[PDB]
Amino acid sequence: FVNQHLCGSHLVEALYLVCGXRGFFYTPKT
Amino acid sequence: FVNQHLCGSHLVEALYLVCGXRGFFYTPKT
Amino acid sequence: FVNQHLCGSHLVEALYLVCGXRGFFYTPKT
Amino acid sequence: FVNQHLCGSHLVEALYLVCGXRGFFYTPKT
Amino acid sequence: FVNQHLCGSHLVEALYLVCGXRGFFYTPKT
Amino acid sequence: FVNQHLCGSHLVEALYLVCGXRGFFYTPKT
Amino acid sequence: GIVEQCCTSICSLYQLENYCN
Amino acid sequence: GIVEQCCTSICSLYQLENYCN
Amino acid sequence: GIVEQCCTSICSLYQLENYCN
Amino acid sequence: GIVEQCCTSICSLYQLENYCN
Amino acid sequence: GIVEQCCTSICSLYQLENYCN
Amino acid sequence: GIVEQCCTSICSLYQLENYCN
Ligand SMILES: [Cl-]
Ligand SMILES: [Zn+2]
Ligand SMILES: [Zn+2]
Repeated sequence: FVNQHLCGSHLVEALYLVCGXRGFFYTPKT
Repeated sequence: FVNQHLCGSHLVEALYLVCGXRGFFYTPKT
Repeated sequence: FVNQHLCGSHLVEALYLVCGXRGFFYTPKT
Repeated sequence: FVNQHLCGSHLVEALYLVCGXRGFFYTPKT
Repeated sequence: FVNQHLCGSHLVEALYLVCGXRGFFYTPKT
Repeated sequence: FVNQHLCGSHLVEALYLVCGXRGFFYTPKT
Repeated sequence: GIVEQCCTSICSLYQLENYCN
Repeated sequence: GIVEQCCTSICSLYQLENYCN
Repeated sequence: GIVEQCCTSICSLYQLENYCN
Repeated sequence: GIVEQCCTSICSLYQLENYCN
Repeated sequence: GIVEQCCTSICSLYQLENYCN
Repeated sequence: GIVEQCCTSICSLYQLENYCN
């Protein structure tokens, strides 16, 4: 996998790819 | 015969913009 | 909706999503 | 049975790179 | 009836994250 | 075509679009 | 699910807010 | 322009819609 | 339209310049 | 090819590492 | 949070997975 | 490399094509 700053929509696509079928949660701070 | 995977990618990028600082949870199956 | 700097291809996908079926115009300065 | 919406997303990201500082107008239907 | 072109776009963005500093080669046909 | 800094996944989609059917290679340094 | 309602057919920004946190 | 209002500065959804057809 | 010509089949960078401003 | 194995059906991050440099 | 760990700083795949369901 | 020529500096379409197969 990459080794850099993943930010914005890029951090979410990353989560989308890694997590797969288990889904994920994106909460900047909430 | 459509493709869910590719659609999901689009879906999570859209939720990123739509939800903003509110965030979200992405859940497909189990 | 988000509340941050939308730039480059990211500003265009944003327009794509928001505008919908009415379409839109992207003209940095022109 | 294909999907126009997802294709549009790709189309407008491509026009962003292709057109450059010249810009463009995206118009689907009405 | 699916679409390879749009899938490729997704494929190369995924390889970008997956391969990291290792990089990759993308080859469809000839 | 655009005339700006293409970086990250953005540089790869750019290559994807420009190169077309001949494919391409993404190797940051390797 | 979102995949079922939004991938079978187009969802607007408005129908998408539904799925927000 | 759109770049200065929404990229160089943050701009609301309403402002983003000023660029719809 | 672009959707009709480019989503039914692949358009190159060259066929896309057509739709530029 | 990757297009054949990964566009016909979903490939995981793991099946994708295969195609890395 | 996820923004500070993976965006403001680099974070491994393992760390990225702490945000999976 | 490609990162220094097209990311760290701007690079024309021709230069971008030096990275095609
Ligand atoms: Cl797609
Ligand atoms: Zn897509
Ligand atoms: Zn970006």
